Amino acid sequence: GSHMRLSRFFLPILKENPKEAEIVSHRLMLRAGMLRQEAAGIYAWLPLGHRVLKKIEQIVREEQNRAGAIELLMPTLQLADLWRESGRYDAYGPEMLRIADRHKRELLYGPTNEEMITEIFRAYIKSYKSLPLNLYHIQWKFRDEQRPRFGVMRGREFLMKDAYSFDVDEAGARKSYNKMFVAYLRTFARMGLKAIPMRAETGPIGGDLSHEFIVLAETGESGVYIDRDVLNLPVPDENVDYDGDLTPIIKQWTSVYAATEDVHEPARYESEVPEANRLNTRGIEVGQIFYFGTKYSDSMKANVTGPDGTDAPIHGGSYGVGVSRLLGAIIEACHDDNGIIWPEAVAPFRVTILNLKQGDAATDAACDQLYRELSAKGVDVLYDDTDQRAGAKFATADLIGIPWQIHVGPRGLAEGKVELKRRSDGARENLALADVVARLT
Amino acid sequence: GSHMRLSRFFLPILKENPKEAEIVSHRLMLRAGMLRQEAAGIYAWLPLGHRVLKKIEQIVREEQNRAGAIELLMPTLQLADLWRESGRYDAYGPEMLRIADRHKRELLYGPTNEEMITEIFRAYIKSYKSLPLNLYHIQWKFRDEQRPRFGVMRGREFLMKDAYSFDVDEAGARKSYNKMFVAYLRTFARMGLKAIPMRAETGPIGGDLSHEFIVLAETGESGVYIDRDVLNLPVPDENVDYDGDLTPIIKQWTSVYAATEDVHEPARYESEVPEANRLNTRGIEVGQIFYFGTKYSDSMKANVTGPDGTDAPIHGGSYGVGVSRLLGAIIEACHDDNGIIWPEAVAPFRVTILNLKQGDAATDAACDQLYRELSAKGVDVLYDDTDQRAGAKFATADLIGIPWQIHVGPRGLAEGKVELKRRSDGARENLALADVVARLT
Ligand SMILES: Nc1ncnc2c1ncn2[C@@H]1O[C@H](COP(=O)(O)OP(=O)(O)OP(=O)(O)O)[C@@H](O)[C@H]1O
Ligand SMILES: Nc1ncnc2c1ncn2[C@@H]1O[C@H](COP(=O)(O)OP(=O)(O)OP(=O)(O)O)[C@@H](O)[C@H]1O
Ligand SMILES: [Mg+2]
Ligand SMILES: [Mg+2]
Ligand SMILES: [Mg+2]
Ligand SMILES: [Mg+2]
Ligand SMILES: [Mg+2]
Ligand SMILES: [Mg+2]
Repeated sequence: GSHMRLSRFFLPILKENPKEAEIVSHRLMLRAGMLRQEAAGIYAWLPLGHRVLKKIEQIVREEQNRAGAIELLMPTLQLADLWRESGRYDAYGPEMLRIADRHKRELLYGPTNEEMITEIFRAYIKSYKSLPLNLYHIQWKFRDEQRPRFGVMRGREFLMKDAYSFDVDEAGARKSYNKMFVAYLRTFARMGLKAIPMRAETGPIGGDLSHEFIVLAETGESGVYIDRDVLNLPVPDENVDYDGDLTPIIKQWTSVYAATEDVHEPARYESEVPEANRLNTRGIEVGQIFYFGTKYSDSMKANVTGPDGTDAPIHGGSYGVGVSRLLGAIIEACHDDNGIIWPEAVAPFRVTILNLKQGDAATDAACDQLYRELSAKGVDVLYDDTDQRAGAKFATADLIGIPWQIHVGPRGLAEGKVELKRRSDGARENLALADVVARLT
Repeated sequence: GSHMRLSRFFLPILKENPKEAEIVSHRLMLRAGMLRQEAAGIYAWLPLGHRVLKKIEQIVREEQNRAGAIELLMPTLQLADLWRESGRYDAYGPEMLRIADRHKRELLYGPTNEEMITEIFRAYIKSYKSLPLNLYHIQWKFRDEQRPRFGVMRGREFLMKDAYSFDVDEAGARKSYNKMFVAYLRTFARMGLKAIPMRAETGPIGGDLSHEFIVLAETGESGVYIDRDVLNLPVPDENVDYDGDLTPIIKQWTSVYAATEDVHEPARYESEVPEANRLNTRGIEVGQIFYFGTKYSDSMKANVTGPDGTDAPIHGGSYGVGVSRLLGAIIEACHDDNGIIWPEAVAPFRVTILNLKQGDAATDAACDQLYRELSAKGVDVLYDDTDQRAGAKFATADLIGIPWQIHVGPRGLAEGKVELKRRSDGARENLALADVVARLT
């Protein structure tokens, strides 16, 4: 149970709305002391920013591990020669940040890792009985985005969990796809989000193994066309069996129309969605699952021996979650006039203690008591022990979006009561200060 | 309890001592399926290697936090404008990896973060009442080492925990320095190491505020002179009070002679250290604590308003732990002829189950029983369920360094017994199946 006293913390709250911020999420992240811009599209994560980033990572890691994925780490710097093997060194484009070392060797900050994971695989895996296999990392990306914008939403240095699956053939690769589908539905649900999987841009051989997970939002870049029925589908629980038939689940999700603007078909839209359920809106892309087949295993020669002594290129898929983008996305969906409203699973703290008369021996002594008690019980607690006046303590607390507040002061406390305020709806309640620890654990 | 079955893992064991490896720790990291080179000094962390790196990381973090330091995350790329402020852009030398983006703007992959952290601080901290403040992060660094060597021990892309303290004056900085001294003693102790605080090279302006923490090894790059009594000093428990006087803790560690080749004075060593106690050997620097006073605050005009009423530049110190170097150091100190011997705090798994007849209906059943039950009770458990023969399962288990092994074969289970083997000393015990969990739990 992680714990902090605000006076022992670094949380530089901003009084005014920063003029460089064009949207809510960006604006609130700067003002809640979560983020500092160091270059265009390149940010430092200040303490509170960091805590939520780490909460999000964990959830992503857990749902990857539940689905069978195995975690590694690839370096951020990759050699160009590896990318020359695939064709992509020159076909990728200006988004690639190329680097020369002291010896003039050609490097590049990885924008993605298809070549490097196929290179690691082909070194060690030679048989079909190793497969399916899915390896992932959570690692910093660099895309030299032409016009960085919207804070974490479109940065240059960003965090992606990217996972890549290896299979004998398409049929199997499809099984690997379906695992990730379900893992992603659960990943986003756990963050308080309805990230709807939409049919997305496929490659040249087309087919149907490309989806984008899109959080609905007027201020998003993706144009989207859905049947509203999609927004009410049930999400698999933690006990979903990842070795079984996942088809009946996927079919639930893929049976209602949901296409991005890239693959939308207006004829097919009408003749499938009732005008009643048609929503043409937009959203924020928080992940993407994509089957690529033998695109890298062909040119880089990643083969295995099949179940008939025969050598063939493996079939691949890639799966990406925008981990840092997600802080932006979550704030868009979870805010009000007074600031952030974190889902509990991602909040940097679960509870903040507001001393409403700092120094005063009765309130200080009660706030110390409540602090170490909740602290010792496993609860993530922030104790606002600063010199600030009450109204400032309230405003800061509402702003940084901590799920629950405990209001402690001379009025209620020198009478044996504290106040518990839920951030989500503003629900107030009075409790004896002995009973409140129990309420939260 | 982060549990895994070896049939569903990625652990590419290597039969033959790789030719590229010059020292034990690099050889075993490769053999044990922990590491894979992608360029000189740049490595992918394979699943078992990554798990160790994360354990080390968490220990480092927990100990920084206990001492009161506050975690953020600075980006890997920094502006050259930033380093021109300090003068260090052109002074740092050819280890700095310079990068030009698409708009011709000048960046670098940061080799250290003193300018960046002084820039964050100066944007926000204006008064001495915000001090002392320690901000730190665990981030990937690049240093274009002249000769990358010794695997992870001298990489180019490497992980460091770097902390940076801010204080009003020199007196206050020494206090910040002492907390990190104590935190480093605790950090390295928890890793099963004797990293010794040696007096190290000081800045141009002299003094007694530089210490390298060095784990002795015949083979290391650092030349060290010690009083052997230093190896037996006590390491403060976790209830050490950081807000109080740490001097008597520091004075116990500084009173025995210990110095690196660069500050060693033979005359003073002859005088202070009894002939029998004298020891001149090598070791691996795993950490450094360092005071730089006003070095960055001066050039970058990062002042606070003091208690006397007036403006003055802050005093700083930097404290670095080689997180990734630490896997090489631990293996050097903790191995035998059979492979790695992980201290259990940094070990990738706590117990490995070895099934000695794979497919035997009876022993499969007992292994699963054991696997699932050790999961549920908290234990990092590997179940080697592979189609290997016993002699191979012992060899891999020994090699990868897992602290405990449970040997399970048809013989012992007919008597309702199993073996528990300790990797470190080869201790073994024969006991009831129904009893093995309780010892481990
Ligand atoms: N510049 C960026 N900043 C932050 N997150 C990003 C960025 N680029 C991609 N992401 C995240 O990475 C995920 C997977 O990466 P992918 O390469 O599929 O993105 P993309 O299709 O190039 O994104 P976009 O179309 O937004 O530029 C995306 O779904 C998104 O959540
Ligand atoms: N090239 C490297 N590879 C791995 N770890 C390193 C490397 N350089 C530094 N470190 C780690 O970071 C810590 C602090 O960094 P610092 O800049 O003080 O190292 P340094 O003086 O450059 O040491 P070295 O003499 O090893 O180059 C070091 O104690 C070491 O453990
Ligand atoms: Mg893009
Ligand atoms: Mg896209
Ligand atoms: Mg995409
Ligand atoms: Mg060096
Ligand atoms: Mg050094
Ligand atoms: Mg050093």
